[PDB]
Amino acid sequence: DRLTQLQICLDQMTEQFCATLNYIDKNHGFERLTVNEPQMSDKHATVVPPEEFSNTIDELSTDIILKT
Amino acid sequence: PSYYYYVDPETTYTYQQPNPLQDLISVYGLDDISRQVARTNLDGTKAVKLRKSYKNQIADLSGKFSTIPTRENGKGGQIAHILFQNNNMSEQQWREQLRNRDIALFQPPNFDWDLCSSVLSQFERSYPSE
Amino acid sequence: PALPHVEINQVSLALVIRNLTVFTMKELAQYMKTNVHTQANEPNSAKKIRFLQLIIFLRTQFLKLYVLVKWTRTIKQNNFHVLIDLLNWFRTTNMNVNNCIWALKSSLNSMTNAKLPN
Amino acid sequence: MNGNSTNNEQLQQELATTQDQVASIIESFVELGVSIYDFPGTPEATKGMITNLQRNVDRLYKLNVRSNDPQSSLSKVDIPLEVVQYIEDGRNPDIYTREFVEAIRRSNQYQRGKMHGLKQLRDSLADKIVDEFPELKEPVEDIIKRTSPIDNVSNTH
Repeated sequence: DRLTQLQICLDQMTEQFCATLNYIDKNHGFERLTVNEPQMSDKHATVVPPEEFSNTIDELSTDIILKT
Repeated sequence: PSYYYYVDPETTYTYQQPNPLQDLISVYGLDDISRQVARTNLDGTKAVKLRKSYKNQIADLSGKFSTIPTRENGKGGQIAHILFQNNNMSEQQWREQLRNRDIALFQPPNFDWDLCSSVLSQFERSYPSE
Repeated sequence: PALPHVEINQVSLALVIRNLTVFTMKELAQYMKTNVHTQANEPNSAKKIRFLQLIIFLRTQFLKLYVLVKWTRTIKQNNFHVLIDLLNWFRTTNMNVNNCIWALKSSLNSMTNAKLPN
Repeated sequence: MNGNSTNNEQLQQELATTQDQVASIIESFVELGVSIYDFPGTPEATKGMITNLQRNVDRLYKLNVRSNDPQSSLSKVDIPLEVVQYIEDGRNPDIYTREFVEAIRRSNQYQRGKMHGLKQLRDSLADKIVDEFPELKEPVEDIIKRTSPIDNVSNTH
């Protein structure tokens, strides 16, 4: 039964990896190289506040290593 | 020391070519295209907004036009389909052959001029108004 | 740097100038041959109206050509294909981060058939 | 670059002469159009509009032969269908350049944001791993220096 929980933990690693990649691919924003360049927004783009963006990055990372 | 799988010190990786980190407008010399259409000038001053129509392009020609011929006003046509149609001797001679075979449609018997003189002479007096 | 040049859905300006010229005098010829004979169905006043409509249409087409040549005059270095190749490179690269994700997901879906349960 | 520069200069001269020939054709068209609308019915006006057609046809000769001569950069001009069908809508073609370069910049900034987000995920993961696993700190730092190489195509902006 222990190996079964191990396999569940292994594909939970893989699901966490693809979920973190999906989150960082979809919910990232648009970064200013300089201040004079135009910052435009898209209604079809899921924009998030950057501080809670980093907080979600942190909690995704910490759940990865607590599962580890 | 224990070696770890697929962590090899001699294995190295480089940046993407071209690198999307840098402003790829400047890498390919496209900055001239950038600020010529920019909505704001890069000195804090707002630049002029481009017009909705091309009236400013055609503003330098004197004609009878006051509106803009579009698809939806019944003034233009599906001309792009026609415009996207496609078909010893030196390069001078061969280019002469190409340019002259592009002249054979431009002369009689394709465009008989006596026929056009007689036909447009058929227009009677005055302009009927519709 | 190297960019894969795309040859899809472009055309030379000489080709569209040639196409417009052959089209305009082909339409001139086609209006020419149909209006040789005058009947009650086609009075010469209606012939003049049709000629006015055709010359207005040709003026419209050459105005479009004028706008096109002005637009080509706006670009100085004639490097619009560089911009198109850069965008097609962007289209390839944006999918690559999705492509590795889908590679991992396909790896998992092929992995599901390979366990050994309790 | 010298060949490209003189090609662009000769191309600009060709564009200017095509534009003035097209302007002459359009002026001749409005002249013969108002001649048709203000027709006096005379044979002289018939010959005049014949003459207008004659100058239009020989202008078409001159700008067709310049569309096929060997010394032509008009073949080197790259034109998509979207700009010509964009003009046929009656709506301004410099917007196509404006919106097109804005799409370039928008995609570049989307990619740069994804780039920085991947960097944040990477180094947060690295710091957290070396916090949990002290025995793995040397391979993690080796991976970091391997996967963050010295910038030779990033120092330029």
